[PDB]
Amino acid sequence: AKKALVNKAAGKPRFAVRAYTRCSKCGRPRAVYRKFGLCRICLREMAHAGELPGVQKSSW
Amino acid sequence: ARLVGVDLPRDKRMEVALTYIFGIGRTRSNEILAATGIDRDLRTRDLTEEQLIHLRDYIEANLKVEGDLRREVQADIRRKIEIGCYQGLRHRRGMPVRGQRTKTNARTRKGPKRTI
Amino acid sequence: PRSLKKGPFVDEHLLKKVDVQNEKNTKQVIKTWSRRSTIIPDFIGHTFAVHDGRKHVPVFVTESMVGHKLGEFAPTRTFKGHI
Amino acid sequence: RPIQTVGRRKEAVVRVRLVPGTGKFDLNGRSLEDYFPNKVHQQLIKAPLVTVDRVESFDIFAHLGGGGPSGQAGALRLGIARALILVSPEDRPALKKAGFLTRDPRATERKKYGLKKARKAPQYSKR
Amino acid sequence: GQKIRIRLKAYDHEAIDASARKIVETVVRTGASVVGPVPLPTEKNVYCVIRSPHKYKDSREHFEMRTHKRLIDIIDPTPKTVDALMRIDLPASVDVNIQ
Amino acid sequence: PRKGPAPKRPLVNDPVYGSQLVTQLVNKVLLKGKKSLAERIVYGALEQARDKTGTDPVITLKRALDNVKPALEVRSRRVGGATYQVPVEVRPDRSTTLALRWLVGYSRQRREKTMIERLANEILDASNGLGASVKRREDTHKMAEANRAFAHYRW
Amino acid sequence: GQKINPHGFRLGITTDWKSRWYADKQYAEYVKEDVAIRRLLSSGLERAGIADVEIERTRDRVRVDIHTARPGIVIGRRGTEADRIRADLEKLTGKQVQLNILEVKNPESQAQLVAQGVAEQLSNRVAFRRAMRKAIQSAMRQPNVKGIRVQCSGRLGGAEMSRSEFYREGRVPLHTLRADIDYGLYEAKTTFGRIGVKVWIYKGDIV
RNA sequence: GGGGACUCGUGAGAGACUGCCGGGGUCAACUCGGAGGAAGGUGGGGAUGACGUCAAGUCAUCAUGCCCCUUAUGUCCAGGGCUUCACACAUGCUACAAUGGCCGGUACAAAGGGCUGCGAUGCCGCGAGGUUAAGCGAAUCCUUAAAAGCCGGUCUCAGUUCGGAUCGGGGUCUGCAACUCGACCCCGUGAAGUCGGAGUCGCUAGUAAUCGCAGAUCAGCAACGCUGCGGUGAAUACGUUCC
Ligand SMILES: [Mg+2]
Ligand SMILES: [Mg+2]
Ligand SMILES: [Mg+2]
Ligand SMILES: [Mg+2]
Ligand SMILES: [Mg+2]
Ligand SMILES: [Mg+2]
Ligand SMILES: [Mg+2]
Ligand SMILES: [Mg+2]
Ligand SMILES: [Mg+2]
Ligand SMILES: [Mg+2]
Ligand SMILES: [Mg+2]
Ligand SMILES: [Mg+2]
Ligand SMILES: [Mg+2]
Ligand SMILES: [Mg+2]
Ligand SMILES: [Mg+2]
Ligand SMILES: [Mg+2]
Ligand SMILES: [Zn+2]
Repeated sequence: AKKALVNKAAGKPRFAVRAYTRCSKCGRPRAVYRKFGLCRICLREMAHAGELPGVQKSSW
Repeated sequence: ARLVGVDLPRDKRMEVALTYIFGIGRTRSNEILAATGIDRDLRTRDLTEEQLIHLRDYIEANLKVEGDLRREVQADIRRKIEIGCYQGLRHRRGMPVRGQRTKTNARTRKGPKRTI
Repeated sequence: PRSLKKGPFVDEHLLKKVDVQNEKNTKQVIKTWSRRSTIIPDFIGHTFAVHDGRKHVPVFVTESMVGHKLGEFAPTRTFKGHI
Repeated sequence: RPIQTVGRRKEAVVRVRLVPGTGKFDLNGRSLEDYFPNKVHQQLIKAPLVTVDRVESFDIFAHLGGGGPSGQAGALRLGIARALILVSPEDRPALKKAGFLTRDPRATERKKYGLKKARKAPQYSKR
Repeated sequence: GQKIRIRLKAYDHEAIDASARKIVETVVRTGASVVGPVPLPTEKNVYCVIRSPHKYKDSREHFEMRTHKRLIDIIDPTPKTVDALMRIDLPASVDVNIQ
Repeated sequence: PRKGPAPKRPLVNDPVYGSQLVTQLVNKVLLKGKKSLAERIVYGALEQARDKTGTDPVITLKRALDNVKPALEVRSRRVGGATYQVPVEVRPDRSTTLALRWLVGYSRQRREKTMIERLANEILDASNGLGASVKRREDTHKMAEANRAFAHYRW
Repeated sequence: GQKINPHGFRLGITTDWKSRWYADKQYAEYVKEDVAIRRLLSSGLERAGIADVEIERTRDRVRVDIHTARPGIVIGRRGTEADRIRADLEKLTGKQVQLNILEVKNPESQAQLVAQGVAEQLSNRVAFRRAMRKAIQSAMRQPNVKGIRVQCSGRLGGAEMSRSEFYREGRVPLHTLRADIDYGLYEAKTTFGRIGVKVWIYKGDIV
């Protein structure tokens, strides 16, 4: 998103309820996971690149 | 058979027949019939006068009835109107007071459709 | 905080602006921005100034509204009608 | 070496333990009538047996687990269908014509994205 | 007896088997005893991501995680093989616990 | 569809009654997946019936179904500037299913308390020839007979 | 587009994950610095022509494998730049690092390098209609290439309207799972914007 | 304790390939029917989106050619707003009941989640919940009792023993904080709604339908939304005249 906002998210805000998570790679504020710390698009392309382990597609 | 002024219709069973009273529900009837000993399965046309005495005091001494709930509810909504609160203003203007959505809804607090 | 084990919630930035005035018995208004503090029976007859979002509205806690919250008496959105 | 047969319909597992006897069907240590109240289930509980006309003997025993009522019924029917042929090498064509030894593969297919269920689709609303 | 228990864990096949069957085997040559490899049911973690950066709900992608579990449970305890167990070149994606 | 007819589904013999029409009528009655409920309803209808019939209940239900079986329906078609109907013969497997579907539909709106004895008196009055589906039989029949003039468009 | 990643497909079928480790609780903060190290090694080092980057991490000892076109620049005067990127990696990860810049055994059949070569030449502003052809000729001189498809999209020479054209030869079965197809995509930088260069290279069914 | 019988777990595999027989067809492609077979002609489902089209969407994931601000479009913070409301459209959940309402007893799952945690038992409270605390980074323990289902009893066609919006009062939990604007619980109150016009939607089998369960995001949550799991479980398709 904005650099001031990614800095704010990386910092330690007061009133810990205020703390949230952004993308680890682009700073997207939405659709970000916790086990991945990584948003949906920047998880999709990373996993397609196979640069994060244990991930593939599925079919059941 | 007027119990307290609600005039229970005949051919009815106690546990729901008492529920017509303004202020006494089914869970309440489970105790009005428990502390008086009156069984759940009965016909109100077979109600004994002595039994109606047994519940003509328990209700008035341990519950609260028609009139002295309606007066209280109008009294406190009137208090919200008079104190100039958000809820009171909302109640005057007739749209939902508990923060319900007022864009494609609020039909219950408003009336039928208008179609301006 | 709405739980009857942790007491009410009243801002400490307000408690010691109201108690120091209650002790010397004055009716000066405290210009505050706290929609969240629960009014307790210690501001009876007292006048606050509440920030609804654009300006301040005075509120006179007379005898009975004390059982509500300060932010409830602050209209914020401005609507009159479509016509 | 006593026999051990396994039967399944869609998830239910039954383990049939055929024994020659007088007729006593205690599935999972429990009676047929009180376990399955559905006459629909206890026709097919003995349908493979009445197919070969050996009802009055060879009491069975099975451990029930998984699925639902019809699942367990189908599992037990498959179990008996594959149970009789181990003690009798002559009823195989009869049971095959009856078509009871078939596994009956019918699984609930998955929900697919973009839809309200597996195939049930959201309302179109052309405009 | 049940003094040593390992929980070799990884992400995929043909790694856990190689790390167990041929690298815990290095202890049985010393007169030890193992009960063979024990397979454990594999979990399946599932996600669902919107393909497009904007405006398209009805197109998604599925990404999953398999973590495969195995146990061995070597039994016979010998003092001279504790160091042998400690000095094992485990493969990169396999993790080992001692119980 | 396009590639010929689709295979039908077999229905096994009923345990109570060595007959298939019971097994198929109960499935017609079936709604939302209560096979158990619909089955006890059908069985209760027949077992309530035998007292007022004396005849075997499936025999009575066959007598009813022979009454309410259609023969010739009124299937629609549009040719030029005005649509109309075509009298077409109904094959028996369609006819019985349509008849007992009418039975279920008009037993869902008949005037008693509940559907067990609703269907029960439906079965007996259809075996006696007086019912609502019974009168539908000879009104659909006469509607189709009044359009026999268009039977020469048989697709 | 409408083409999925062949790497995403054949990940676990034909090709392998770039990073192999195990974690349950500290995977998130491994990924956090993995993205950082890829930024670091992709920033300021474009001259070496990175091909791919492997990461291994096992109980507080990490190994960063790097395959590039030229191992010459990164090593420098016998370790003047390799140790420099090692130090700027140490101050980043707080962890002793076995960095291993190996090689790409041939930097002309390996996609993710064909794309960068074409892109750098586009930045040099010579004809992409010679670039793609010479990529074809350079990619058909190896013993193992049964097909290559090159696709470039963008303004492509100062055109006001973009355009995306591709050349190909041999067979490149992107719908075949048993097909070893290696994919590369690089963003050529030029005076009028950015040009997408994507290359698929098919190296047989499987070995 | 014990045993490799079975299940199950999960590794390697085998099997389905018109493979064999009967008929038709230039002896072809193939086609109808059979034997064996768990599965028969692609066994079912999914992943898979050719060249391109829409100057389709995204300059707000990211990157970016040009244009634009620098005591302001930068930037921090408290509040309020993105949740408003005579209307209109769109997608859904609950209903308008007896194939049901309620009381009681009683069975049968699958898939997932758990250390910033799962909270077994015991006790208190009608309940949300509260406390002590065992065990569990989990095929171990928790989640967990799945719900629809079966048995018996009551209710008896009523705006009801339907519906649960609505309101007052009282609360729990999270969160510094619950009014704008969170969720859950108890009592009383008990609206519209009695099957919905023109018109219109989905669905061919373990499908529609119906019933719960789980997850991501998430301190909490407007979770009826989205993605998944399983219980019960259908009726029809003569056929291509028409759309
Ligand atoms: Mg749409
Ligand atoms: Mg294909
Ligand atoms: Mg456009
Ligand atoms: Mg636009
Ligand atoms: Mg810009
Ligand atoms: Mg602000
Ligand atoms: Mg909005
Ligand atoms: Mg019960
Ligand atoms: Mg208790
Ligand atoms: Mg009942
Ligand atoms: Mg109700
Ligand atoms: Mg009404
Ligand atoms: Mg009605
Ligand atoms: Mg949540
Ligand atoms: Mg949050
Ligand atoms: Mg389902
Ligand atoms: Zn991102």
